[PDB]
Amino acid sequence: SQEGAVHTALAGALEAEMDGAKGRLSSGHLKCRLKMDKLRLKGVSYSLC
Amino acid sequence: SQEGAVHTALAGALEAEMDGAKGRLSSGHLKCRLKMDKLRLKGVSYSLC
Amino acid sequence: AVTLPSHSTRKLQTRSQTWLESREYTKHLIRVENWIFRNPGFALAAAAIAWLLGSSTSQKVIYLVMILLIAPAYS
Amino acid sequence: AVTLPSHSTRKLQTRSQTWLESREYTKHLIRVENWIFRNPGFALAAAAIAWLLGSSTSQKVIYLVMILLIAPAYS
Repeated sequence: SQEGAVHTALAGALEAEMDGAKGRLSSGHLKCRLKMDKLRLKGVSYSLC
Repeated sequence: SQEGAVHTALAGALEAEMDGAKGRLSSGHLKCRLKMDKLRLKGVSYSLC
Repeated sequence: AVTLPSHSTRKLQTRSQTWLESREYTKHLIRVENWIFRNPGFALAAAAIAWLLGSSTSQKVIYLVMILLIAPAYS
Repeated sequence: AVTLPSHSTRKLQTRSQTWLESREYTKHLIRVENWIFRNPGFALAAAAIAWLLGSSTSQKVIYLVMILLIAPAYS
């Protein structure tokens, strides 16, 4: 049954969960630059409370 | 399960068989001195065929 | 099989914990410590095989430690 | 668990072959050979660390070998 040996051999590998065909990873990273040239401010031009 | 590990964890352990409540080992080592002073020769006093 | 290459060689690195993280430290230390505790005489044999090799003191102690590690794994 | 001490330590010796005898030799040899075939850069670094240690040539080659055997098992 060779299964516990594979389980302890998989030391240091990422876990993951799967529902349906899709599998959702649990760890990663991405690099996104944020073009904030069309962000406005809702509040300005309101009188103080 | 981790059984596959116990099968490889055992290397250099003797194989034994078991019948009922008893276990037969087939690899062993015994030391016996042989008192061969009450052996005779059956062939003595036989005519040559 | 018998070999089964360990995956900690290629330890996948990220913020989240890996499959078996909490076990690595005590894993290796426990294997070595138990093997030495079972067979003490090899400590003396390793001390001698170290002392015969290497000029300085630091080189001899490095030899002793490297032998006492390479034996418990029979690596 | 993870440790599971190997039994070849206490090899029961008799005329009959033991449980898994035909595999020991290639077991250890294959593990080390594969690990080295994956990462040669460590062979270079081990050569350097060996060369910076040890006065004579013999001690340097022995250091090379003992490092190359310790690292694959992470012992």
